[PDB]
Amino acid sequence: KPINVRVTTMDAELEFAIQPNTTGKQLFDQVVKTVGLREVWFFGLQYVDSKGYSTWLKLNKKVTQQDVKKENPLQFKFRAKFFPEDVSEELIQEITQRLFFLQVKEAILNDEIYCPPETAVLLASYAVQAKYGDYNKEIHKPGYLANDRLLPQRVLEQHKLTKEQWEERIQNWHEEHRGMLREDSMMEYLKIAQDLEMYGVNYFEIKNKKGTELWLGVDALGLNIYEHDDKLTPKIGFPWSEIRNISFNDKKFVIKPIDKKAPDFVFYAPRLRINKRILALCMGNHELYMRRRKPDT
Repeated sequence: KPINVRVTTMDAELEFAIQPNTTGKQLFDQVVKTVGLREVWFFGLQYVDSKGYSTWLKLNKKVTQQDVKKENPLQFKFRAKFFPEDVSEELIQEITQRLFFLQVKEAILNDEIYCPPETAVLLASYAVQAKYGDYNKEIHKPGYLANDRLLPQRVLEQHKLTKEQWEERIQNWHEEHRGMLREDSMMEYLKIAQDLEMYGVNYFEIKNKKGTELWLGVDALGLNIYEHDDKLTPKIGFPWSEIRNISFNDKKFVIKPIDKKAPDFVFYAPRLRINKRILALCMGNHELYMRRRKPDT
């Protein structure tokens, strides 16, 4: 018999059934269509497996041989897996823009992406403009932002100001966005976010030969090694151009610099589930990177 399935996006829930022989690629294409998004390369379908780990559905396989968590409606989350190099050039459909806007903003708030106080209020202003529209003394009564998650905790737990002092600071900016179309605001937000050091990078905790704890970062432009204490500034950088190739064997992964004379860089991932996760993301970003430069060739 059929299989129930629930798939959510940053703002749209989709429930429907599907035959036991359907593939992820089919499921993905299903959602893609029901929502109307064309720029698909950035997205993927995420699901918790039986043992609780968050996993990306392999499109090249039966959504039933993936060991997703067994529940009445199988649960999936449609999210952006990769990030453009520039949301201006790359994000065209107002739907893709809104989807990316919600994901990133959610990441800012959950302190998943570090963000300074000033920049965070500015980001918040664009968020209210996109939500509430233009400021209106008559409609937007003093405290209209009473129940809105605007700044990431760190910011608030940096007790310089009080709750109401932040709201004002935000309202101050809100007023300076008159006539800003709801779509423009979200794009403004992203133009700012996309420039945060932590923006769009995936971190994996790893170690070198000397058992020193480090941070591996993977993003649009390549890989970065971070000191375990600071995930904002890299300790070593490895742009795509800078690399010869990257070999994965077990929990170990090696970056071979193209500098010929240069030495190999060996790192170890804590678990296998992790090393595989990296390779996937490395390939993915590298692929989109190349597809931006050397067209459908």
